[PDB]
Amino acid sequence: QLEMKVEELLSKVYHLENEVARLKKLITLMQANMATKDDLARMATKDDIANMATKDDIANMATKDDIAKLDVKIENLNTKMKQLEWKVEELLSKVYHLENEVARLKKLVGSG
Amino acid sequence: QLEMKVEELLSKVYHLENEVARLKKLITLMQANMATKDDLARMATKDDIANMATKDDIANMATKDDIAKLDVKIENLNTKMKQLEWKVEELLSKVYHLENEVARLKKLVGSG
Amino acid sequence: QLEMKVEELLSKVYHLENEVARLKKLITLMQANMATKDDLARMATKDDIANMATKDDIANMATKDDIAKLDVKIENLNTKMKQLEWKVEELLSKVYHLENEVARLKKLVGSG
Repeated sequence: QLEMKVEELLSKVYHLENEVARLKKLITLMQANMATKDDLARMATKDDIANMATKDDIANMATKDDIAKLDVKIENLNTKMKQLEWKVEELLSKVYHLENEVARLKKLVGSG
Repeated sequence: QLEMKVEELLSKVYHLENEVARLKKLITLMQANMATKDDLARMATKDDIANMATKDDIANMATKDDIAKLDVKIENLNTKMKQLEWKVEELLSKVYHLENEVARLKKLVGSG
Repeated sequence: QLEMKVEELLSKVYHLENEVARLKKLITLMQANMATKDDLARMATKDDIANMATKDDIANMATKDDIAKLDVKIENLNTKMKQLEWKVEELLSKVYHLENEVARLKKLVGSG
């Protein structure tokens, strides 16, 4: 009777020893595979990327090279404009002298 | 006496059985709720976003459509410039012929 | 004999009590340090940043201020162009009247 209880206890303690050993095995496997709070500290949050620009946001982005190409076109038009200005100035001068010459001729010819 | 110790052991083993059972329950709950190393492998790090562009970085971005609109303005100025060039050429020609006509008249009139 | 087994069981149960206590300590430390599924839900994934624009992507970005500066250059060329147009118009008029005056003089002078 007492002896039965002791036998029962021997069996139950051996089974507990094994249950404890298996829990240790499991906890070990868990620790090797667990992400930690430190791990989380190295990670980007959703909030960290809430103001992220995407490749689609910039798909139509102009570049500094686009600006430089336009600036070249503008400088070349400025040079052409100056060249025309100079020719107009030469002509303005020639027209003024022609007007003077014609005035003199009209004085000299009168009614003919 | 022996019997007391056996009773003590019976109680202590039943309590251990329950403690072990509760630990199993807890470990189960932990495994269902644990983030894993594989989970971490799918996540973005802080380092991964260190060179991220933001929506504020691009708030003043020019576009390809801004460049196209300027280019249209530049092409239209080029056409206007050519039109003026052509009219200046016509005038240069007319001034040259007037100069010739006036020269001939001055020869024919002399001092009047 | 029975007494030996009981002594053995007493020792083994005390050691189990301590093993269980140490497992509880460990599990506690694990729970305090574990990242959770909720934690993972707050984190950015690699997939979330797959379309991220970088600071290098925008290193050559033109700005709205670059566009405004070109537009000023273009407006100023437009004004210069108009000014030249007006002077050409004045000259066209003067050339037309000179042509008329010279025609009249040629009629009046004839062969001289």
